[PDB]
Amino acid sequence: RPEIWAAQELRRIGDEFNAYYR
Amino acid sequence: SDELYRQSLEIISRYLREQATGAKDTKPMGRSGATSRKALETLRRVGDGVQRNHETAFQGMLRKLDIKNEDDVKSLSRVMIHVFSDGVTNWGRIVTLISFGAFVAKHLKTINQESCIEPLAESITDVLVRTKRDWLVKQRGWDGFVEFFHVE
Ligand SMILES: [Cl-]
Ligand SMILES: [Zn+2]
Ligand SMILES: [Zn+2]
Ligand SMILES: [Zn+2]
Ligand SMILES: [Zn+2]
Ligand SMILES: [Zn+2]
Repeated sequence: RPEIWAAQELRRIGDEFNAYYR
Repeated sequence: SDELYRQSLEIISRYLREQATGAKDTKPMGRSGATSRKALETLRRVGDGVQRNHETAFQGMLRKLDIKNEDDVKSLSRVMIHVFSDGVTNWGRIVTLISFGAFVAKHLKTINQESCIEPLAESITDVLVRTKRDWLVKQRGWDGFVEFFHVE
């Protein structure tokens, strides 16, 4: 489903950005 | 009377509208405004950065969600709830959701230059404030955001 994939993608980017700023 | 909601909606709406129109809003922000302005400044800096490197992914998602108009926000709300459904909450996720909201808003403006960003901003603010209320409160709300992304 496109909605599950979008959530997976936004979560990946979100956690990446969180980890970046710490 | 819900100041956290009011403040959050103002911050997010202003960002989405600037991104969509390309122009900054020269009208004093409501009560607070000091934290709100710094939050908006932070959102410009980090939100633009998220959008960078992730243009391909964002475009991909916009396409797959097939957002047809300013009012078609139900699918985005579901996606946002789904993102938080692993039980993890952080500012990186939140800024990414808001940044994606700005991405969508820009695209809706190209299709229709008369598009309101408010339904989108209201949908995002609703998820954040309603579903993460106490998490935000504990942290003095937008001060948590400002400090998390604070750089020297
Ligand atoms: Cl809900
Ligand atoms: Zn899932
Ligand atoms: Zn991916
Ligand atoms: Zn576009
Ligand atoms: Zn409205
Ligand atoms: Zn502070």
